[PDB]
Amino acid sequence: MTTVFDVPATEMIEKLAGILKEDDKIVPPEWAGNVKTGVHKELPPTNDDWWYIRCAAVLRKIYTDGPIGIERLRSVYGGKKDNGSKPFHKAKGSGSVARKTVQQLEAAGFLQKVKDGRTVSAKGRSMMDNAAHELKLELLEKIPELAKY
Amino acid sequence: LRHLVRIMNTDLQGAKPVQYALTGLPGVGRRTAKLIAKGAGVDPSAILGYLPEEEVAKLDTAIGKFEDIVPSWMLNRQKDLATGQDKHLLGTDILLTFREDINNLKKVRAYRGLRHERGLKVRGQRTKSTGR
Amino acid sequence: YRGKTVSELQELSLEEFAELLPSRERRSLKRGFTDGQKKVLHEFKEGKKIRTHHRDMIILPEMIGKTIEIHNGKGFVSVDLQPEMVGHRFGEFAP
Amino acid sequence: MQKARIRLSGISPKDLDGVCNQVKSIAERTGVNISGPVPLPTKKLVVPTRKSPSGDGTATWDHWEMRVHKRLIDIAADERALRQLMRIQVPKDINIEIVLEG
Amino acid sequence: MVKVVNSSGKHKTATARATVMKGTGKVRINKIPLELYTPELAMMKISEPLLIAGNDVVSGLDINVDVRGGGIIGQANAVRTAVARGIVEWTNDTAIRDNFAAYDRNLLVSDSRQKESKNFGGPGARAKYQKS
Amino acid sequence: KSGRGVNECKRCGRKQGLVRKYDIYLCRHCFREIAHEMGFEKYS
Amino acid sequence: MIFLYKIFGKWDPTEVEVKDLGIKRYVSLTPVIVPHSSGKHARQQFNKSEISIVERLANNLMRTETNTGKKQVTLRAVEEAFDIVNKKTKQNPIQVLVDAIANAGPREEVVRLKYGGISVPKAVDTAPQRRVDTALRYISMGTNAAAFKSKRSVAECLATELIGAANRDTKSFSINRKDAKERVAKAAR
RNA sequence: AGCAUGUCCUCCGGGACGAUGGGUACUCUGUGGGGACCGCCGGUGUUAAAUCGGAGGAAGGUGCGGGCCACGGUAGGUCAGUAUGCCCCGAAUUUCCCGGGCUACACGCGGGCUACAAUGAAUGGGACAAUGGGUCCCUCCCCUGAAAAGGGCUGGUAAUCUCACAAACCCAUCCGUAGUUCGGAUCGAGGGCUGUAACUCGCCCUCGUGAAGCUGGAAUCCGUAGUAAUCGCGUUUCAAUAUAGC
Ligand SMILES: [Zn+2]
Repeated sequence: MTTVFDVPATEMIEKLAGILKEDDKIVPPEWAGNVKTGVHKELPPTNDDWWYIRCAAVLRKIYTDGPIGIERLRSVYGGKKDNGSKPFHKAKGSGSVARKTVQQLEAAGFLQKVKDGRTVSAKGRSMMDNAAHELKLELLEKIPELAKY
Repeated sequence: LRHLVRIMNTDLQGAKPVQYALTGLPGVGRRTAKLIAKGAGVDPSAILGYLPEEEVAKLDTAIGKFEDIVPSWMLNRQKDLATGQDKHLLGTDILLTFREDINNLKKVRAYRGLRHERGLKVRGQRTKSTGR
Repeated sequence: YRGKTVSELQELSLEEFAELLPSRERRSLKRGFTDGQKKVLHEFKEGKKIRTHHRDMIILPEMIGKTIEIHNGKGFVSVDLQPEMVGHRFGEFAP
Repeated sequence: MQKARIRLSGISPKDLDGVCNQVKSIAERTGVNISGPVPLPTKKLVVPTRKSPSGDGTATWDHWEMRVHKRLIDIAADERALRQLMRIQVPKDINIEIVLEG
Repeated sequence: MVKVVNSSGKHKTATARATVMKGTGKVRINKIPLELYTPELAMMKISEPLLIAGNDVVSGLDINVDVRGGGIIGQANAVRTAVARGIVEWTNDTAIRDNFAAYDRNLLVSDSRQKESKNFGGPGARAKYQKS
Repeated sequence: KSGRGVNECKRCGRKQGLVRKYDIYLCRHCFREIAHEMGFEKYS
Repeated sequence: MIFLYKIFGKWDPTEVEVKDLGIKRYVSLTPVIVPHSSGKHARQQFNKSEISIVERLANNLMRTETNTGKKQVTLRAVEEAFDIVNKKTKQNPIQVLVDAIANAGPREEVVRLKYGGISVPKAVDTAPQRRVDTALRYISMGTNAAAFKSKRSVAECLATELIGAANRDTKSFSINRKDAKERVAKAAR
């Protein structure tokens, strides 16, 4: 199969980020340049493509982890919160950032609305399988003993 | 060789790049300086020592502007008394307004004025073994 | 001199002056008041000599000028009221 | 298919298993389709307290660990069968729960 | 036909539902190809008994894994013990059992148990506070 | 039942150091005394 | 079968011969695919006699307070130090390490014996397991001291320590500590 | 865990689905049971009581950790958990709220939480742990904001459901050389929910000042295997606040 799991997550997530960058429906909305990745970290992100890569990562997380609510996404997107001389709780992510990313994902049609979050839509699953076949095309010569032999 | 540069009478780290060069100046630290870098249209990671003076002039003008490239929930002087608006000082004016806001309270006999004039904690944490 | 010049501050609204004040005072006034501060407000709006007895209350816009008396463990103390102290707490001046 | 569910969770599991065998023998007498005795997790409720009443005294804590033995069994539904199950002499050490799912 | 055992000695928690079968040779180790096995840093610890079995054996073999939990290193050795047991359950020799016992058992129970139930009087199971 | 120490434990009239845990509402000494009579036991 | 095991899949410990003949029977050149055997040092004592030496050197590198529970970073530093020793000092790298251990392991130690009616420690021979332990301890100390507060990485300083104590470089901390302890043993013969 | 379905890969078993039909094939299972007694064998001790590797064996010879722990003293703590003798208070030392105080601080001392590397700041990756809570309280998803959080609405009398992400971690990697992005105590504006009330006297949140400081002498201290150490986790003091105990 051309599943995503036959390829490393880095190349596939970067491919999904590039395909979302090609799509105009995903954009960094206004407050991307003055808010951090959530509440845990110290500073806003320094990478240029943080919003598209974050949406692609949320897509891959929804695919490999099923339907995920926004607060489950916030819990996944926490961090080692610095308190100075306090015992370093891991709190949450950000509600508005995750919600805007998820709304962009569903407007792109990859995420499917469900009661316990938003499971990934079937079309997104098929297109990401095709992208896995593309990235697996980059390493199709690894194991020749896989077609019907 | 731009080994060291000066901006608005405050010779910042000319060696250090744009994103951290403005943290050394009062009024901006870490978060709001990268907002200035976003507004001025200059990549922070580029070395300031290899920056010709025209772009440095644009950076100086942009940091002089500041408030038009900063949000409204990240200002140190929100709801500043009779002014009412939100401001963000720079230089000696923050300490000047702080000391006047403390000594007028001390004249008016407010509690925070006494706690500032006596060298005590104003937030009320226990003074048992602090500042010995 | 909070939000505007000092002259019109006495005639400002309760919620507008509360928005002039920080979140703590705004929520303190937002969830109603107990009987004691209502009595203090009523007597201030009458004009008799007043011993407030509450060390946490918020100075009002038109309440300024007249002197407030506060119980300080030991019995009472008389304290002046100024434009600088409006919106503050009554116990901030008699430790 | 219709089942009548039995929920018990108590302090003494010996009489619990005895009541389970009594219901099983009642089902085999009445020919009721039965699910076997299923050992559920036991609630190990714990609450400790420092032993020392007075001020001085080193670490002394008597921990009160308590096991609440849970058991879930499923059997069929029938009026005479349910009356037979309701007339069983079950001990006080367990609580008897029923869910008539049809 | 298919081997399903998760007993591995249970390093803390293991949860390794073994699934070893025989087919064309396409081996999918827990929904992951062996060529690009996703854990990577821990697969060196996990590929020991399979390496001892031989490329021809596991190329002949076909294995899947169903999991629930466990710590990362507890997974990394309990799953290896489970794979060793699945190797010996399939029709094979006792030479592989000798080689598996030769290096460091990986068919036994982890003698060091989960934890030790730290008593009141200190932070840890055996450690205590500092006495002046 | 919402307060700092207004509620008292059973038997022992007291406003501090009461076990409100598990809906017991006993002081630690009193609950320690009567746990062996109320079905509690130090099994470990 | 034994599929010709090499350290990190690169360095086979079979084609290495020990110099210190006493330490050969204690330091183990047994082939293991990964240096995470997770030894069993509670059934008896000297359970490390059958355990690998790369694992032991990686777990004696967690001397620091933050290093506890960090066998992954210790193995990372071990691998990059092996790469550095193989590059700048081209040779069998585990052979270089075993030369370093045999050169910086304390042959003699001084122990208190109250004979002659005087409080004086006597100079005694050192056990092979004890000597190997002290060699690994001093190697860890040199690596930690160079790697602390420095522009050079942890694994780089470990490679410097291994090169110093392997090629008999007199500047290494392990060599100087071994010579110091042997000098103190000579002082109390 | 095969039996079969609900959508894609087409190179072809299926990958995903255990919701389900189904199967409890093999397992986790929690009630009853066996196991490993220095029992046999080779040393010692005496031929006794007792003592080492041999066992292909889950633990060989307290398997491994725990509670209960006597006769008595230490006139040790317990009138401040409880009852109680006597002296006393019997309109106060009884008795109910208001305000302050126990937080006040030249200050000596005890124990804890954070800190100076390539063993470190951003961005991802993988599922990860249990103990134990929650129905008068945790929170499902939806909407709103930057945050804390607000509304609505869903699951839970709890192997259902949720607090619930574990962090530490590791890597294409990004990341930089110095006592500074490694390192954060004070204080100034600002927004929060908790409470009947936040100045004394709270915690949450956001911004700007980023300081003191740079592995610490005398002295000590804990600890022998999944234990020290470490990284974070529930629970108890329930209105918040745990750098705390457990
Ligand atoms: Zn009581």
